[PDB]
Amino acid sequence: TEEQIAEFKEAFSLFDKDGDGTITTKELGTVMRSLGQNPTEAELQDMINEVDADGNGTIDFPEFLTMMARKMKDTDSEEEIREAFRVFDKDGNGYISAAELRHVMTNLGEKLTDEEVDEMIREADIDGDGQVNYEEFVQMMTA
Amino acid sequence: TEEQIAEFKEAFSLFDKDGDGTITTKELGTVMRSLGQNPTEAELQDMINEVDADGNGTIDFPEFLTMMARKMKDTDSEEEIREAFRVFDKDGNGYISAAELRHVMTNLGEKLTDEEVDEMIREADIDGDGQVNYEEFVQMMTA
Amino acid sequence: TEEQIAEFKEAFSLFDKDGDGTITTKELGTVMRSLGQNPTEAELQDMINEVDADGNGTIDFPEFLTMMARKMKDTDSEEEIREAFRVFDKDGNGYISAAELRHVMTNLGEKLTDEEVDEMIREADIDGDGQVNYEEFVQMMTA
Amino acid sequence: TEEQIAEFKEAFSLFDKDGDGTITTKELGTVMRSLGQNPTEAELQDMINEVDADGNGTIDFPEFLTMMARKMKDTDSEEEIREAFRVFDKDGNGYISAAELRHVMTNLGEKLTDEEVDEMIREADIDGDGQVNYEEFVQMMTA
Amino acid sequence: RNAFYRKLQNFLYNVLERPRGWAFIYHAYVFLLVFSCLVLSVFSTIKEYEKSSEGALYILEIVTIVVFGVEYFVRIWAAGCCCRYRGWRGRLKFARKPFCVIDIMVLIASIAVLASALRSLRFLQILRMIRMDRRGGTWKLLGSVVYAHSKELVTAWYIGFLCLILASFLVYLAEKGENDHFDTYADALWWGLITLTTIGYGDKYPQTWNGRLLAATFTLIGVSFFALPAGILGSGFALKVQEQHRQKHFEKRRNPAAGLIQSAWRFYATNGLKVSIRAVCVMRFLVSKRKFKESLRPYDVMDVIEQYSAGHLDMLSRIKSLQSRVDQIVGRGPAIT
Amino acid sequence: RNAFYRKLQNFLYNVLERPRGWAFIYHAYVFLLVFSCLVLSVFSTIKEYEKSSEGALYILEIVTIVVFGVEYFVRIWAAGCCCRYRGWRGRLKFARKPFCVIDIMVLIASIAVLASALRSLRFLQILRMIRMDRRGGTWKLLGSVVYAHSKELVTAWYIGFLCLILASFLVYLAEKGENDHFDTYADALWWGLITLTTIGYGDKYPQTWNGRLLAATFTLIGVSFFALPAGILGSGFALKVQEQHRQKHFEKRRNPAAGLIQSAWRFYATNGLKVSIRAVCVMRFLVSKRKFKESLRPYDVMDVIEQYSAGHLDMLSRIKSLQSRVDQIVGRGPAIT
Amino acid sequence: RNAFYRKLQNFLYNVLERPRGWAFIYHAYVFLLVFSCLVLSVFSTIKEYEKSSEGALYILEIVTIVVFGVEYFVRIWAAGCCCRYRGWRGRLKFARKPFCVIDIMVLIASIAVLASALRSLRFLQILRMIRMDRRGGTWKLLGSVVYAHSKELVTAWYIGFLCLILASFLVYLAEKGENDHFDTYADALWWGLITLTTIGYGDKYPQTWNGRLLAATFTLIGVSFFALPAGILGSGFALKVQEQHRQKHFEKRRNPAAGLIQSAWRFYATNGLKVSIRAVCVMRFLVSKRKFKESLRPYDVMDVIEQYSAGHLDMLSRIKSLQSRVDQIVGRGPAIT
Amino acid sequence: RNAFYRKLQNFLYNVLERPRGWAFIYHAYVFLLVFSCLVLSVFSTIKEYEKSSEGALYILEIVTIVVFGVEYFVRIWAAGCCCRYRGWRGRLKFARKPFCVIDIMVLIASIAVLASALRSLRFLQILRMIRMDRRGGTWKLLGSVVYAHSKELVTAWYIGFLCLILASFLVYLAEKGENDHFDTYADALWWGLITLTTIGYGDKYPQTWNGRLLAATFTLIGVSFFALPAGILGSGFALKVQEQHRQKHFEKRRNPAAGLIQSAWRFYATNGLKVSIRAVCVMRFLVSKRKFKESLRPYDVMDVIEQYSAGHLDMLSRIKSLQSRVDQIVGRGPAIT
Ligand SMILES: O=C(Nc1ccc2c3c(cccc13)CC2)c1ccc(F)cc1
Ligand SMILES: O=C(Nc1ccc2c3c(cccc13)CC2)c1ccc(F)cc1
Ligand SMILES: O=C(Nc1ccc2c3c(cccc13)CC2)c1ccc(F)cc1
Ligand SMILES: O=C(Nc1ccc2c3c(cccc13)CC2)c1ccc(F)cc1
Repeated sequence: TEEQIAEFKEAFSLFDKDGDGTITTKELGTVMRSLGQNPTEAELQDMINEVDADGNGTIDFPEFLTMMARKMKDTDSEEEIREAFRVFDKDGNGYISAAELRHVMTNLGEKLTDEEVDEMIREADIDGDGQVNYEEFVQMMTA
Repeated sequence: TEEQIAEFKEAFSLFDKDGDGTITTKELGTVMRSLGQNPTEAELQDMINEVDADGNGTIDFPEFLTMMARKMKDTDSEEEIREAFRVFDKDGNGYISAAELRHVMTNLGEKLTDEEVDEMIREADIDGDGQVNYEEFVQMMTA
Repeated sequence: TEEQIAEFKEAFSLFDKDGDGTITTKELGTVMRSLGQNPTEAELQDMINEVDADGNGTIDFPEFLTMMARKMKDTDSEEEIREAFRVFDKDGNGYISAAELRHVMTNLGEKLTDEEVDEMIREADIDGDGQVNYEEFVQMMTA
Repeated sequence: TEEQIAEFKEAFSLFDKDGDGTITTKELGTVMRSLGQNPTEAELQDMINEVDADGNGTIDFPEFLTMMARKMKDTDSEEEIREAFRVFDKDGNGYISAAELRHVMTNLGEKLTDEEVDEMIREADIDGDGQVNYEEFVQMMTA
Repeated sequence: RNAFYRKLQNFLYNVLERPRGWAFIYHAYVFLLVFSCLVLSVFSTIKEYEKSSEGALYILEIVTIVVFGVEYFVRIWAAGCCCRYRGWRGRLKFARKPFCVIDIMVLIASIAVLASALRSLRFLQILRMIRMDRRGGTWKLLGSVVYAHSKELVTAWYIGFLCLILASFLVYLAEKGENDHFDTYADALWWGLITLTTIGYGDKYPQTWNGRLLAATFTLIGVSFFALPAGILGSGFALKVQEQHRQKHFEKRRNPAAGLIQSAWRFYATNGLKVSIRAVCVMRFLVSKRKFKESLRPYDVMDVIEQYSAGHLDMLSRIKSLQSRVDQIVGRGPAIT
Repeated sequence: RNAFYRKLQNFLYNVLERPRGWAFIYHAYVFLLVFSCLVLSVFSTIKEYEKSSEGALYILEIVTIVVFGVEYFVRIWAAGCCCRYRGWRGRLKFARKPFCVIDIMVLIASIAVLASALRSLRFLQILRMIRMDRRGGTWKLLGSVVYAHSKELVTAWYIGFLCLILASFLVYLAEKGENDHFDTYADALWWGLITLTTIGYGDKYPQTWNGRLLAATFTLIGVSFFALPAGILGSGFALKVQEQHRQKHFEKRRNPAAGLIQSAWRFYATNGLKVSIRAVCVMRFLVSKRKFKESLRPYDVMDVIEQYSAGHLDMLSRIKSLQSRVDQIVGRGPAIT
Repeated sequence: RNAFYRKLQNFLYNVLERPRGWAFIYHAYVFLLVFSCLVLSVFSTIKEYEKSSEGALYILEIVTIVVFGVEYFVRIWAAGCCCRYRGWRGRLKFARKPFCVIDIMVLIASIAVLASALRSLRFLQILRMIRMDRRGGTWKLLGSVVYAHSKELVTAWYIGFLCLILASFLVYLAEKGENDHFDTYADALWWGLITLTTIGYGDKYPQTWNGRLLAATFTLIGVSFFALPAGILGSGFALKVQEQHRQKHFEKRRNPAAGLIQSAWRFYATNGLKVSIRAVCVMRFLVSKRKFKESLRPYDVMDVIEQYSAGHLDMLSRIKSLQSRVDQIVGRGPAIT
Repeated sequence: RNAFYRKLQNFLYNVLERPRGWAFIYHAYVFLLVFSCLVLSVFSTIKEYEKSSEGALYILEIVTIVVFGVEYFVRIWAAGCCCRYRGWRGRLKFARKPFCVIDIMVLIASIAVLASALRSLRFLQILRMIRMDRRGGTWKLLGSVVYAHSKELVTAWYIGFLCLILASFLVYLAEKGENDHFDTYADALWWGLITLTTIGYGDKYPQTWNGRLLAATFTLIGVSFFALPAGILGSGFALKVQEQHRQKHFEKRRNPAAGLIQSAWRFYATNGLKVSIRAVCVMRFLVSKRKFKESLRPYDVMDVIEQYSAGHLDMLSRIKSLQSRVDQIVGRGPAIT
């Protein structure tokens, strides 16, 4: 809403240091440096085209707002998370050991700190059985 | 209806110059020359068999009327347009850039003039995002 | 019903010439000779096992009655006729020319006389378009 | 319920001879010897992991109770029995001869005594036709 | 008698023409006999063994020629059975076919030699050997496979040809004078051809060490390229025969489809002479249904995919119907509430 | 003791008969021993090495013959274990089998030579070598592959045969007098065979330049055709072994299906001796279900296609049920409104 | 006239450039002519046949050079037709392309020799032979296949190389003095190379019996490994050509998709000049729809799998819709009751 | 500086250890250098070229030995970077590995010869050549393929072995006295081996016409069988490399799955520092989702079949849900009416 729109304007101003209303790749790099993460030029460009709808090389404010207006249910990513968890579920039991979750989050992709995996276990492992099914995880994440 | 039937009779009379009630391949060629397009014998024969139900080598007026009585929803072409747009959608995003539309209509098949692609963008690109989904195009075209 | 059961008893008595209550392969051969058709031993044996539920080498009267009690919708042959007509429909148009019907019935399998193909055209080609769809044929046959 | 829980406590006490609340592989072997069947170490270990949810190498009492709390419909084995019976149904007729049932139970897997196959025929072969369909068997087994 | 005569004529025709079983056995025996004639002729060409070889060959070629003549007469007699050719004029009109011409001229040549002749005998034996196909099946398969793999075969031909020429010229340069084998470029080309094909007669081989090094560097790649087409043709043959088997399977599907549809129509329309007729008709129906469903053996992933996709499209139609019904219920909801 | 004796007898039977693991190791060792005997015999046939070769061969063939005799006795003793043959008469009735006859006559021949003999020794060694299969597996596979690819193999045979004959005759004509190698047609055929097979001995090779040109033009295609069947047979062998693996996989599927169905019936019907019995029964049920579902490994696209098409037909039945229910609701609509 | 001139120019361009049909026939004829020139040159290199060979070669190379010159002029004239190059400067800018450079320098070399020359003639003929491709298609295919199978080819190279070296050294040790063939290690390596490649010249072969045994033990595995890459390359060629065919099929799919979408839009938007226009437009629509659906031939299991999985995802969307509607009905139930 | 030093150490380690790109170029250059050393040694073994060959070989082997020493030192220095081995003791503990032992003993042997030596030089060069793999990849692939096709390879071995022995013995019988080549059985076996392998040296070949006929009849089948394993191994190599590619594809799938799940959890849990954090997090989410879905490339029919069958099972669950809802509506019908 209008309050959310103003919050997004503040976020964009923090992003678009140039102030031209577009977040250039350099501005994104500087802000991410502020976050301490290390981006590359190619990955950043991929980022822009993923979030850019005009393909102008920058992120104009309405595109940014629309991205912030895109909710997870609108993402239409249920199938992708289904497939990811299936990939991790070798046996096809429908679940996966919490030890397997800790191992895979801590040794693959963007490694997650212990706090993150603990909270994931809390929210997803509602049954507290150590074997978190993908159905429950994705439905809770989307709903 | 009866008015439509009379309109079709007028169209057929404009077509069947021989007046025998059948549009011979030569009559179709002459009328198309009137339209300025260049047909070949084989393509014209294919045309007849596509629109001919008796396979007599000509189009009797009842067959012509039935063709004019065949509406797009009755065509049962939804799957074919689905597949065509899928072919054009390399990434599988569910959409395709309006620039891609202009390029492909202007450099493939029966090339369309700028007016045609503009009106296609108007009707299909209802959201005006440049990325026209195939779902909306086919549903509007059929409905 | 009881009247149908008595009719089946009469049919079986006409079949089981031995009168033992079972139609031996020889009895089937003799009756078919009465019909004028030429059966072979292997095809007749296949016939028995197709209609025989006990596998005793003969057709006891209750098995015969059950066969006569088996109606087309109980046959569960819709898929098979679907596949047969699909095989005959090279182009996949959903129909097939009445000329194709005449040709194929008259030059394949158990060839049918002209009367049979004519009545098939009458019942199946309800639209009288020469192109009989398989949907209508199978639904009329089963219903 | 509480009565069932007490019955399960009695069963576990008969199992966990050590009395530590966990049925070690040795205890399972001894009880099975009491039953007269011959287990191997590897098969017993597989057994534990199949029924063990903690993977501690033993079966704690709540895991055992949950196993006893797992009913056939909760097993979700309908598809597996479907596939097994399909494997046994060479012709794909939807049934299988009672003689085939006797043969296969008596000459494959954990061979069943005559009494077992007879009672299976009684319960599954409700129609008493010798050809037991898999649909009826699995639905009766689950329901 | 006359019906028996016609049945004979036709069975004999099929045996001589496209055969199935023991007719292949007869064809194998006649092939073996002509092959024995050929090998005996080869032995006759030797000087020492001339006497016995010719003695046996005389009787063997007598048997061969009489067999070929009787088979020609029988083939002509058989062609009158097929509806395409009947009576007197029909058999001659059949004999107008070119293969009849080659066979008959072989026969007359064999008779003429019967009643420098060694060269003519060799030619006629080779022509007979060619005649043993009678359908061009082998040649048709070979040509079809070559056409199918024209691109790979042409690649191998061009590359191996260039390799042969280049290696031959380079070695010739490296062994122009030192080795008497390569005194001319033609000798070098002969060497290159007999090596790259791995035949390696040994009459010509490089001796200058630099020539030997060039020969090695080029023979590796050359032999690889010259061996390529053998494997390419093997794969092509396998693929083409598999394709013919698939087509045969689909025709064997086509026929029982007709059988099933005919029998199903009869069973539908036939609804105690009448009861007996309906009983036999429905009996035929189940038999034909079983035969057809057995004939519906996938035989291939694509085949089962097609058969299942037909049902999937049917599913799409059914789910469209259910969408229509649920839309009707939704529209009724407010209407009735 | 007696039970241990029977278990031994049967384990030994299986080792001698269809073996799995280290029984293959024993078979490899006996094959190696007979192979060493053969090579030592080959050396004995040489004149210089006769003394030491024969000295070692005497003891080695003594070991071979005693091993073969003890293995024959053990095999006969083992055949009594299988239910097909037990006691005294059963073992002899087993020995009536032809392979028993070949093995035993090899044994008696070896003993007879033990107690011009070189030719008999070579024959008996070759027969022993043949005996090492004991199942015809290699021969069965080869024959099956040849039959499967009969059409391509026959194409290669016919075409290569015609090419050989034609090329040989043409070269013979082109080199009748100039080259002493081809004084007769038989020599030309020998040359053609040893070239088109790429053996190229070098005893006979064309020398007239026109003869050389014909030899090139024909040897290209000839060597290609003569190499074809090697690749064809390789592909056939691979395909056939893959098919056997598929069949083995399906049998390994068949057995756990029986296990699962039996255990599921027991678990269903078994509903603190009684509680313990039900616990063990259901435990077996989950174990057998896991074993079977693991055994349901696709192993092939067609396999998974079949398993999924079964479920798709189930889906069709379910959607028919839902169509029936929606039709019922539609019919109720007007009825209640 | 001018339009006819342009149509000619372009048809001639396409014939000279990427050809389809009888243009291949013309290219085959020019290739045959240059090949005849090459073989006549080979004969000229012989001493006896020098006179007639050179006499015919003079006129044949005159014809070859004039044909090549006219073809170069025609190609340059044709390049002006394509929009990339028009007028005067465009044709030269096209000729800047390297293949134009090789062709033209071949032409000038041929003219210079026209107006020790045997070596230059051989070089120019080889260069012409290379020129006959004009697209690098064969080289591109070969390189692509080699890169694709780099791992297996490198395995074969390394293993066969080690086998050759080891066998050669071992035999050299076993035949250092006894056989004069292997007096040096280089001779042993030459022997190993000519055997493992199965060429077997016969100039060098082992004679010491222990050397013969080592030669056997190593030649088995060596010849197997040296033959490997031929079959590997054959399979690679087949796979790559199949892939190109698949890509061509997909492009032939891409074009009719555009045709169908354009015609469908026209038919939708066109809703007795006006009636005639709509009639022709819808007529085009059905024609284009038929053309496209015909173009949707699976050609491959994966292709049909993709086309069906698209519909399956559509099915998933539809079943989600039906789940939504049934949930709405369930929620209404209590609300209205 | 120190961080730069560690980054260097590790990049150098990876280059020396499993390399990707230009590290392959360096490895190719070192292989080329050692190969040049080997060929120069071969030339040195010749008598005429000894002077210049040895002169160049001295400096080339100096370069080779210094390069190998520096590479060994660098490898040891690099092993300290990997966590398995760090500091002083870790590098030695790594060097305990057997491949380190072979490399180092090669180095010390090369130094010892540096500071009858021809035989030792040849041995050390062969050992270096073997060392160039460093991973057993080629040997692992070859052994895996042989094990996979053990049955077909054993069939070929047994059948070809029997054919060789039988043909050799038969020819020996047919040429015991007439041809001096076959005076002993060992000579016959040598002939059989060099023919059936198509090497055909030409030192021994049959001359008696009956012997020639037997040689033909057996060489046909023998050469076919001896050529079989080449094609079998080619197919096996192709299949195994395809399997490794499939496994690599599946691992490349496994990693982005972790990435997507992690990023999706972060995006879910992160719901103007806070707004900026959520923006970057969701941005990462879309990027990772795109990367993963791209990583979900079928690459194989079975792969897409699995991915679609998962959705089909989901469909089965959904249709079960709809069956439950329709059953509820049906039960309500009478209840409310
Ligand atoms: O590929 C065939 N024959 C060549 C094999 C190998 C090579 C060649 C070359 C030029 C012309 C030919 C062939 C260069 C290298 C071949 C043709 C026809 C046929 F029926 C069976 C086989
Ligand atoms: O194809 C086999 N052997 C020929 C290879 C090549 C050719 C032939 C010909 C005639 C007869 C035979 C063969 C002409 C060209 C072959 C047979 C049996 C077997 F077990 C393994 C291999
Ligand atoms: O594999 C090819 N040529 C070798 C075949 C066999 C072997 C080799 C070795 C080293 C180097 C090469 C080859 C050892 C054994 C080959 C290369 C290029 C090409 F275009 C066509 C074929
Ligand atoms: O198959 C291999 N080598 C034989 C090829 C052909 C034949 C043989 C026989 C006995 C032993 C061997 C082979 C009889 C006919 C072969 C082994 C190992 C390897 F790494 C690469 C190739």
